[PDB]
Amino acid sequence: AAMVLAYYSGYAGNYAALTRYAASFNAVAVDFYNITAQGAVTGNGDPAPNDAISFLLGRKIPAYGCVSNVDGNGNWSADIAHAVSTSAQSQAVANLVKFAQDKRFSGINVDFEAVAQGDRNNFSHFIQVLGRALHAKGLKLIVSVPAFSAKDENHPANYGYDLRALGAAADYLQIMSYDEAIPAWDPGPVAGSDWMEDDLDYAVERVPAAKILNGIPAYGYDWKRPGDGGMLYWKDTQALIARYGAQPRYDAGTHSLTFNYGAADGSRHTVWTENARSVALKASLVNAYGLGGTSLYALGMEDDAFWAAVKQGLAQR
Ligand SMILES: [Cl-]
Repeated sequence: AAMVLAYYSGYAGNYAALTRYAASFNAVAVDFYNITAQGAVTGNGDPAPNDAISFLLGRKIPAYGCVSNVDGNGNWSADIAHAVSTSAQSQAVANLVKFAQDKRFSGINVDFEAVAQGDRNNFSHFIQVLGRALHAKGLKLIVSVPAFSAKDENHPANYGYDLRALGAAADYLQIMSYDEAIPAWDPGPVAGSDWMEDDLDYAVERVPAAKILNGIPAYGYDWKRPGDGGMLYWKDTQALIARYGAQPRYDAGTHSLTFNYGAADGSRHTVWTENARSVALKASLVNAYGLGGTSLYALGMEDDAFWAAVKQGLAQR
């Protein structure tokens, strides 16, 4: 009975995908909300997703309010995470609980990114208190965390996340096992299976596996050159291959698809993305590790073959 958590966020085609694929996922993170440094939950600038929430209630699909520490400029804010975890903790915890109640959410997904390394224990404590408060009301807690293994656990980007502590408090950790490479960096696998398995080994040693969700992207990246690239949605991969007549290579060691092409401006692009084999493989890791399930980022980027591959992999024993 694996959880199959879809992300409903600010992307074109989101609602069409939510409704088209509602037999494929069985929980949704409704990524429409921010929290302030005073602990108040707000909208994120996009229209309130009240239609999506109503749809999910009618389908009996659990919905989680996904709340981010994003400031008024649209930037991840270490300061907001610090404040919520310390001075505004009591307000934030109560407000998150009431927010879930008000919206008829089944729980909260805390998506706090750029947590400062100095806030490791503060953030763990916030999640402990929040988990107890949600549980006291029959609600659940999912915490989204960056994906890493021991070699990088002390990196400034990762040390704020104590998986052992977070996993003991939350119902699930949503391990963001994607963005292994990003446009700002050198080209490479975005969700390589070797890296993912290292990350999952690290997580399940520290957290009961049934409380872990892995993460599978419905996208890859297209680099013009290192540091210069853009997102390529799953649904657009085949058209791009066809536009340039590219011959894609399956990298078996990382279960990732790559290809190159020469653009009209003379640059040689490099794409790393997924195919059906790689998505099924990454979903099959739920059974290989005894995970609680998987998470897919995000609705609106995909087509029917993406969800067919997720289904196939989840059924692989
Ligand atoms: Cl980037």
